[PDB]
Amino acid sequence: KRAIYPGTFDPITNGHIDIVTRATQMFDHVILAIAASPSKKPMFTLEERVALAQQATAHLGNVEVVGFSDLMANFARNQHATVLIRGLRAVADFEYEMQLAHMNRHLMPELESVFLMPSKEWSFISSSLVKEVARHQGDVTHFLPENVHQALMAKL
Amino acid sequence: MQKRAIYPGTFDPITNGHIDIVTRATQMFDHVILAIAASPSKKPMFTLEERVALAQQATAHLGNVEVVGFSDLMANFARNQHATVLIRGLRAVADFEYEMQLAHMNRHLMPELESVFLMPSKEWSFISSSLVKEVARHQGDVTHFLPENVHQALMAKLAV
Amino acid sequence: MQKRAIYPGTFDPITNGHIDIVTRATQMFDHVILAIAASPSKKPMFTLEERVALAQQATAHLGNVEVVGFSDLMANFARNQHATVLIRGLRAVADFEYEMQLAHMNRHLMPELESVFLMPSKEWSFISSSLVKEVARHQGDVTHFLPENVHQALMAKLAV
Amino acid sequence: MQKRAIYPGTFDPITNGHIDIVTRATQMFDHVILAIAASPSKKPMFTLEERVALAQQATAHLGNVEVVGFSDLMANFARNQHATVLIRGLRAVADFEYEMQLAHMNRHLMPELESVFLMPSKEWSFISSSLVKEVARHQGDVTHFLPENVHQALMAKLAV
Amino acid sequence: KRAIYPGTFDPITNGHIDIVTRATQMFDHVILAIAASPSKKPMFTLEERVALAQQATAHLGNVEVVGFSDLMANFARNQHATVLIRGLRAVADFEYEMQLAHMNRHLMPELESVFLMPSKEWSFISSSLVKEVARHQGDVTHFLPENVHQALMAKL
Amino acid sequence: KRAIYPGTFDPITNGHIDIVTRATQMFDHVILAIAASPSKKPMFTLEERVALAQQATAHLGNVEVVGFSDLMANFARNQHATVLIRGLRAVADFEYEMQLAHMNRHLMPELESVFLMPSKEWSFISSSLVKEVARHQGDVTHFLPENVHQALMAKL
Ligand SMILES: Oc1cccc2nc(CCc3cccc(Cl)c3)[nH]c12
Ligand SMILES: Oc1cccc2nc(CCc3cccc(Cl)c3)[nH]c12
Ligand SMILES: Oc1cccc2nc(CCc3cccc(Cl)c3)[nH]c12
Ligand SMILES: Oc1cccc2nc(CCc3cccc(Cl)c3)[nH]c12
Ligand SMILES: Oc1cccc2nc(CCc3cccc(Cl)c3)[nH]c12
Ligand SMILES: Oc1cccc2nc(CCc3cccc(Cl)c3)[nH]c12
Repeated sequence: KRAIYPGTFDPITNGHIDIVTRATQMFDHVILAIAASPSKKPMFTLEERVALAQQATAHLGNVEVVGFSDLMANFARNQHATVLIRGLRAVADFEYEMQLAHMNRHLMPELESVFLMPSKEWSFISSSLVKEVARHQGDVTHFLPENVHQALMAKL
Repeated sequence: MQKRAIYPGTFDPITNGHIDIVTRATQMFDHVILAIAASPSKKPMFTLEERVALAQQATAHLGNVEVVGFSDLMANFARNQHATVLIRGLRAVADFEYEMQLAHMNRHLMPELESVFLMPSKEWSFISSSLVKEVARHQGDVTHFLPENVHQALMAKLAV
Repeated sequence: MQKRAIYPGTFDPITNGHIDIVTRATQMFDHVILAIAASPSKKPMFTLEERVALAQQATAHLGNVEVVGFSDLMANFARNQHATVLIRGLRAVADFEYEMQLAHMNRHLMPELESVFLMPSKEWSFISSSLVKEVARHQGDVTHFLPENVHQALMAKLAV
Repeated sequence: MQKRAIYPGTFDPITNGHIDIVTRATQMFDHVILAIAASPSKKPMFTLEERVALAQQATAHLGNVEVVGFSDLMANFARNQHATVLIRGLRAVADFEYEMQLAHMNRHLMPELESVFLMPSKEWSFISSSLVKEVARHQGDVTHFLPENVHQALMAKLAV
Repeated sequence: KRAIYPGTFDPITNGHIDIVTRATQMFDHVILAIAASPSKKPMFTLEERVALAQQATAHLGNVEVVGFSDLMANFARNQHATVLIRGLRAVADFEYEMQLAHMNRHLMPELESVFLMPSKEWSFISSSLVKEVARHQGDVTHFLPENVHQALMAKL
Repeated sequence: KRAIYPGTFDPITNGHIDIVTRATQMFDHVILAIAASPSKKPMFTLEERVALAQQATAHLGNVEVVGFSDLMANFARNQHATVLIRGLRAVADFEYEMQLAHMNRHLMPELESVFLMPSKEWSFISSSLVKEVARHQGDVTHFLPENVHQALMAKL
């Protein structure tokens, strides 16, 4: 049983770690799949985001980190994945998540989207919020893996 | 991984929306328990025995589905059944805040039980057992939303 | 086009918010039926006869409004009345998901009936018959939210 | 400014979420009245006398908190108590539209009373007295969500 | 009775077709009004969007397609329209729709905003989502009129 | 008792005036704090936004208008503020407001976020909406203080 957890992960946060950890407790193999996402003009290059996520998930034996620029549904088919994991924080996210999941189902009917709920601890954070605080030199050590925090400090 | 999943609800009665969710759950988990609550607080249209028999008949074609009634706190039942996955259907019209409250409470009660949210087909994304019953009680056509055995049982229930 | 529109609800009692919606509906459709549900499930404060008389008096100045009671599934009543438009008021505080469920169910029941959502004035965007009744029962001033005849009827109802 | 604030609710029973909100309110307002509604419509698990005593004991460490029962429209009670601030707790799972309806209605009733929304700790952002009671009635562990005196009272209530 | 259905329509989708068709069953004349929308940096020029919508709605006799750069309320007044149609997909859209409708009411009190609900089939699609899938070469034939699909393929 | 009311205020609207007025009826001193917000690419410079807000709030004796480029939580600590005011218009705003308030609480636990509800009159307006209408020469006199309206007319 192979699951894909796709996203921009710009950068990967403790919220993302929480979701991928939950996914590994449920599925045999989890592919953490980092989308290139040029339209979002990411802070970190795809190569940097992949390296950060690889380092942050090395303790989890059944996580494979990969980058992709393809249509997500095509990438999931090409990874032999039948489960698509997404984290569900709030209502505003849920509605866009429904659109994406219905589109993905149209593109690959056998790829089942599943939503996981993060810990209360990470229910109010996002990569965007963490970057905004860090741009103003605010302490974000609590929200990121150590290697990501260092990389964000170094980047800024 | 030999995962056991539970899909709890009142299933009063079981709809095509519930069939769609339980079908999707069987494609990703080895064993799925469709767990029917006594749900005395709501005062159900169908008795637990009727709800169980309707659900067994409607899911008989799915080999890895077990239909079972329960009267305890769902988390207590999931624990006793050795389930590690809790299936929740998320319709386009679901109370998202309530689902969050429920999942956090279930996680407090049984941390080893993971809540997983599945999405039904667009076809069943706007219905509920509640709306189906209300429409049928008021002489509306609900055949499209139900398994054939459920349609027959509901017609018989409303006739008396 | 000689469009017939229906504006259903419990109108228990009719408020300035309902008057605002029905007024807007008369400006765009030739004939508007303000359709009052028996709504026995909720157990209304005012009887159907009281609700109808209050609504007739409050809408008498609108020439193309017909106030009518109904006990069937609203879609069944809209079909029998040859209505092709179903008016729903959408307040800033409406249950959007419920409105979607209702409109899709109404479309399944009668495809030729189009649900149209109208927006009330900002003035009435945060009230409901439910909140108005609760406030009045608890000795609060609701005069501002009601037609004068409704204010008089509600005071008389609460006095006994 | 010698501000008097009111924090109304049914507190059936008072939870750690309510304690968190009332604590935050005492840090910004000089006097906080924790106002317990008779709330007969809901039919509460605990009587008003039980709810008041539980809340007094759970807030005794907060010097500027006064626990008081009330049976009038909350706005009528706030007016008589010379309160100019109305505390509302806003959980991650609150009915935002309902809070808006309530605040606008309270502003219509008493314009000099300002509704202020406080946010509880992430720890209590997904609970309610309703969910806590439901879980406890169904043999679930709710100790974590309640003050110790409330936990003892709830166990005694459910035992009989 | 004249109704205006305004939007960016970048490009027009089957969801938009569904709404305009419903609008023609209710009102005598429907103006499908395409806003220039430079702030949104559209994929298609106004002239292209107008031509695509004209071709896509030619089967509906009481639809007139027009482009505009004016304040929408002024354009509706200038078209003698008294009805403003908008499609209502989800909660997140509904709130911004309320702001726009209350502003339009302030600008032109007699222009009544009316919301129509799309078919379940088109309830999870948007021009943005279709463009995102098409940018990654994903199949969008199901969501667009034939002429629009060809034009989107040709544009990309 | 010192409260801070932070925001981009690009430009300050009658909705913002309504909130700051409510805040002064509750707290002894209110700092209306204008964030530089370069990421939002504001129409008005920080100096212009500060001057507009100063003029618009001069009638309120206990309002101090200040600009800032710092982390908001650091600025609140540096202003000796213990209350953070935000206006709550709708559901979509509420969710992002929760994230910001939980982050601010992590950065400064003693700074209490409080939400105030605007008048029905201003419940559907925003700086963005007012600028959009004004860009198309629509009448926005009703939504802005006189000095702001003149400045917006002059800017456009
Ligand atoms: O399969 C898909 C269906 C619908 C839209 C989609 N957009 C893509 C492009 C890749 C991408 C971009 C941003 C973020 C991610 Cl996780 C992936 N694939 C999609
Ligand atoms: O595990 C739980 C956690 C929180 C609340 C819940 N209430 C129950 C009681 C049983 C019940 C009632 C209605 C429907 C079902 Cl599926 C089950 N279990 C829950
Ligand atoms: O056409 C309908 C479709 C779906 C559900 C609905 N329930 C009814 C029953 C009648 C009713 C009850 C309360 C209020 C009114 Cl306005 C009407 N009609 C509906
Ligand atoms: O001032 C008010 C305005 C609007 C509605 C309200 N309903 C009441 C009645 C009393 C009550 C009932 C339940 C819970 C409480 Cl805290 C108070 N007061 C309200
Ligand atoms: O009448 C109006 C009221 C409020 C805002 C408005 N913005 C405009 C500009 C034209 C425009 C831009 C984008 C999309 C459309 Cl459909 C129209 N008119 C407006
Ligand atoms: O304390 C904070 C916590 C979380 C995010 C934050 N972003 C900032 C930067 C300043 C800023 C930018 C835009 C708008 C405002 Cl009101 C303030 N401070 C923050």
